[PDB]
Formats: sequence, structure tokens, C-alpha cells
Amino acid sequence: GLLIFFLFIGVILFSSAVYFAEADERDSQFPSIPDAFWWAVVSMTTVGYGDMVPTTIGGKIVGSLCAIAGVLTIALPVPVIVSNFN
Amino acid sequence: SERVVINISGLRFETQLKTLAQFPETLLGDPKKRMRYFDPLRNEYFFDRNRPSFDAILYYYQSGGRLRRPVNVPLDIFSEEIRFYELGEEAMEMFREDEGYIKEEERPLPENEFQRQVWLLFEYPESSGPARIIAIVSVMVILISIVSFCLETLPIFRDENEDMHGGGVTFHTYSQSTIGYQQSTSFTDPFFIVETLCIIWFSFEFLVRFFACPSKAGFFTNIMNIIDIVAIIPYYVTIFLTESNKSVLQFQNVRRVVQIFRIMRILRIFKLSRHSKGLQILGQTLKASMRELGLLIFFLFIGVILFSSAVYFAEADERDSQFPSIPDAFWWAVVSMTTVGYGDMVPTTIGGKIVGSLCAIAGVLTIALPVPVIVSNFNYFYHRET
Amino acid sequence: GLLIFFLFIGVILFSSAVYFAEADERDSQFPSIPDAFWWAVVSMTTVGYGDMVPTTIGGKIVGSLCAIAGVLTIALPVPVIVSNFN
Amino acid sequence: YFDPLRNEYFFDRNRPSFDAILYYYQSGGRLRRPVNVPLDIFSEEIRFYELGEEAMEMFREDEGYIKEEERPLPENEFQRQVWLLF
Amino acid sequence: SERVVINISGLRFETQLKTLAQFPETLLGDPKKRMR
Ligand SMILES: [Cs+]
Ligand SMILES: [Cs+]
Ligand SMILES: [Cs+]
Ligand SMILES: [Cs+]
Repeated sequence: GLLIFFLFIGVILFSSAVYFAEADERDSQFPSIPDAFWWAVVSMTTVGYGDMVPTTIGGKIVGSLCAIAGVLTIALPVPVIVSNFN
Repeated sequence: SERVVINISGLRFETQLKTLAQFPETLLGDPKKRMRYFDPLRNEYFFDRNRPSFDAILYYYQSGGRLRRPVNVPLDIFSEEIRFYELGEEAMEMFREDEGYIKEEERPLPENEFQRQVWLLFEYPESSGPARIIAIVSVMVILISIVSFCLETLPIFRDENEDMHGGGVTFHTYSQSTIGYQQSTSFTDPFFIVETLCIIWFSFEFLVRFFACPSKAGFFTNIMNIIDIVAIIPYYVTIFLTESNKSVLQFQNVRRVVQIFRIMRILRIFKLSRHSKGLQILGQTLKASMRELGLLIFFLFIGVILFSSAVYFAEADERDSQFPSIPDAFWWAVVSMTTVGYGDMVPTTIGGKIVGSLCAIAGVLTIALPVPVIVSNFNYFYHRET
Repeated sequence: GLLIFFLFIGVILFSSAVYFAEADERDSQFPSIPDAFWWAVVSMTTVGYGDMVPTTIGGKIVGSLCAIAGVLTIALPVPVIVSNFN
Repeated sequence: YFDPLRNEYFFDRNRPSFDAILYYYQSGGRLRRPVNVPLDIFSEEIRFYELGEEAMEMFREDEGYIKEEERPLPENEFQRQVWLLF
Repeated sequence: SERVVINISGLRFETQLKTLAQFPETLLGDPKKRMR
């Protein structure tokens, strides 16, 4: 559950920031904050399909932090789960 | 039930004489052997030795066989004690098994004089300067046979043919495609040359090994020898097939097979496992991780089907659905689960994207499970090198 | 070194198989075996750029195994390195 | 087990285990297995000193183990007969 | 082989004098040093 919750907190944060950082664009790939949820989950789990990508310096900065925070978030609850498994 | 007192550097131990008498061939069980350590003034046997070890030695008599090393006692010390108290080899062996160790083999070429002489240059690089040169030369040949096999596909070398622009697919132009090189006792083709020099060497190694072989009994048992054989089977089987089918219409009837054996040449990369410890370690790791490795594929399978199904239905009522059928979505599911996510297939509907999120997360967890074990088995074999 | 070596062994294997499995195609994204090296390293490290992707059932089967073998290969030498670090 | 010459009880048994057996009396119930003593050995001692099943059970719980169930088809003759193939 | 008894806060240790004499410069190996 903590895994889903943390992912949730991250999605909203990064979806919001990316949205605003790409807002003043005629070709913004992020129509709304809820639209950016897909991109955020995709880059956090790092599955990164590339079907939505920031284009502005700001968006790309937000994206970098989203990529890094994603890797750490997942890496936390897993070790335990993995244990219970063994 | 006469009692017996054993004093180990001041630490007092007592037991019954019948307890020690249980093992007549040991030091404490032999009256003539312990006699030397008896102190008639204190009515006890005294040994100026290691204290932590003795609880275990004594328990070995009391338990009737159990010889465990105390958790807090180094293995080098405890084995020295086992020897001193002369518990015997049968017990030390079983002790060493439970402690981890266990193994031993070899045996140079039985007599032979010359057999056992050659079998030291193609089997033991750790013997002489020359024998170590063979390894160097053998590796080169392998790396080369690999680079060769690879260039044979480079269009820069195969687009320089008779029908490069599309105008008359010749027979010896068609068979050179299916093979990668032009076979001919004229040795015109550079590739057919190198590929031939390499098979000569690989054919040499195999024969030499098979003759200077000590136990030709289990030669085709050693997985390493199986590789040496498969590394050359394509070459000769191809010749056989191109000669048995020397006409356009017949070679076309056996082209499939020919192609298969061309693919089988890649297995020559595994010929490096003879000069690579790590490659050998990995092999052992895989043989030891059969169940987890399988569980990994099974779990991935269960996940693929589930997520392929859900994504399919969630993207079904779409004119531009990237998922034609459930089996088509298998690719997407494996791609997103292993998280390699190529993006060549992506959901577009809220539902599909929800399914995709769960597929991404479930993928990360699934993989992360069996790995830890595999990784372990690896470290076990990797470190248990010395 | 073992990390680079194992990656090397994997690249060649999967580059070869993918090549042949996508050979009889007019739109094969794999011109030669050496060309497929890029795809193999890209999918094994799982960075998977999607700039080269198999299209035939066979190619996709090879790709699945390449993705899985990649994840395991990397995961081996790392633990040690990570240790030396700590 | 009494030795009238030395006014003591003598047991030709395992040494590391006894601290625990004795402490069980002193503490009034606590039966812990010494960290350095194998579980197979310690349980044999628990049985020898006849600490009783109520204590062994609680000991085994804290040690990890715990479980047990089943029961074939009650009579049935044929019920309990089929319930062995499915 | 004169024996030597060493008492460490009540824990009893015994060894042979030649065992300690093996290292003459240590406390237990020096008669003048352990005397105390
Ligand atoms: Cs990716
Ligand atoms: Cs991508
Ligand atoms: Cs990872
Ligand atoms: Cs990834």
C-alpha cells in the first residue's frame, strides 16, 4: 500500500510541476494536470514510453527529478516484499 | 560407570568411561593412548590445548556421532583439534561435508607417456609456456571466428553481388546467401577461407583432446566438449547438404535446414567458456537456479496474460487501438513489465492507461523476487573460487 | 570486467538471433548483425530507446528473452561493487 | 542421578543447553534457546529434562514453527476415497 | 613441565610453564613480571 501511496504522492507533485512548466507552449504535450499523470507514472516506474515528453528547460528539469525520485520510491518497499517472499 | 575427568587448560570436563569407550580407536577412547595425559595426583587427564573446541569433541561421544563445530570457533583451529583427538577420517570427512567443503578429482593421462604429455597443453594451460600459448592462440581463433561470422551479414560485403540491384538471382549467388560465404575448393571467398581456417583449428582441438583423453568414457559428458563439437557441426553438415543437393531446385528444398545450421554457428561464442572462469561460474549459477529461473518465467507469463487481456478490452472500443488481439498485447505486456518499454505500443484510453500503470508496477515487483536468490547463487560460486 | 564481458556475450547472441528472425523482411530494422548490437545493449540495460524494435513473432520472442537476460546479467556483478562502495 | 559422595546430581549431557534449562526455573517460565545451540539438540534436552509439552509448544512458537491440520473425509468410505484424487 | 594456574576474576586457567616461557618478553612469560 505504501508503494501505491508514495507513487500517488509523486504523480500528483510531478504532474503538477510538469504541467505548469510546459503550460505556456502551443505544442505542450500536457493538456491538463490529470493528463500528466500518465507521464509521471510512466517515468517514475521508469517504463518511460516516450509518448509524452517535456520540451522546455523547466519541464526537463522537473522530468529529471521525477526520474530520480521514482527510482528511490520503488526501491524502498520492495526489499521487504522480497524478504517476505524468501 | 567409572567417571572420567578431563581438564582442558583448566576447564573441567567429566563423563562416563563407557561414553568414551564407545569409540575405541580415538585418543580418549584408547587407554594406551590417553595414559600419557593422566595426572595421578588429581585423578584427571590434562591437555594444554584450546578450550572452546572441547565441548564439541566431548559431545561427539555423548551424542554418539554428532560432530559440529562451535559457532564461535575458527575452522582451522577446530580441524586441528579433531585431528589431535584422533576422531578418525570417516568423521572428519562427514564433518567437512556439513561444514561446506567437499570434492576432488583429476588423474593425468593413464601412462600414455605421450598421451598424458599432450593432454597437458590442450587441457591444462597451467603447465608450461607452450601450453599457455595454445590458450592465447585458441582464444584469438575464437574471437576471429566470431568477428567473421558477424561481418558475413554486413551488407557492405553481401551487397556486392551479381543481383545487388535485382536482376538474375544466380544459384551460387543464392546458396552464398543462405550460407554467408561461397564454398569452393578454389577458396576464392575470403569468408569461406577464415571460416575454414577456424574450423581446422577447432577440428584440431577436438580431435587432439579426444585422443589424448584419459577417460574417453565420459568425454561427451563434459559440457565443455559438447560445445567443441557443436562449434563445428554446422560447417561439415552444410558441406554435406550443399553436395547432396547441387542443383538450384534441390538446394531450395533443403534451404530451411541450411539456414538453421547457419544460426547454430553463433553457439561458437560459448567456446570461450573454457578460458573464462566467470563464464563457468555463470553456468553453475544457472544450473543451481533452475527453480527460481523458472518461477521468473512463470510469473512473467501469468502477468503477461492478465495485463494483455485487460489492456485489450480497455482499448477495444477504439478505431485506433494499438492492440488488435490479446495475443498481440503480449509484446506490450512483456515490454512494459521488464520495463524495457519500447513505446511501439501504448494504451490511449483512461482504462488502458490504468491497466498500464498496474502492469508497470507489478512488473517491477515480479522480477525483483527471484533475482536475489540467483544473485546469491552467483556470489556463492564466484567467491568459493579460493 | 565480468559485467562488460557478460554484456558482450549477450549482445552477440541476441543480435544474431534477432537479425535472423527479422531477416526475411522488407522493413527489417536490423540491416546486419553488427547493426543489432545497439538494439541489444539498449534493451539489455533496458534503456530501450525504441529506435529499433523487432516486428516478427520470432524477433519479439528473442526480444523478450533479451530483456529478461539483461536484467539478470546486470543484477549480478552490481551487489559486489555496491559492497566495495559501502 | 544423585552422587552421594559429592552431594550433587550428575548428568553426562550437553553443556551449552543447561544455562537455559536452569534459567527456565529461575525466571519462572522463560525458555529461550541459547543463540549458539542448534535447535535439534536443544529440543532433545527440553524433552530429557521433561519440561512438559505446554512449554515445548510455547518454545516452538517463539522459535518460529507452528501449525498442523488436515483430516481425511470423515468416514465416508467412498467420500474420503474420491477426496484423495481431486 | 611444572604446571601454572592463572585465575582471571575466578575463571580458572592452567598451562605448562614452558608454554608461557615460549615468549620471555611478555608479562606471563617473565618471572619478574608476573611475580606481582
Ligand atoms: Cs525505457
Ligand atoms: Cs522509449
Ligand atoms: Cs532495478
Ligand atoms: Cs528501465
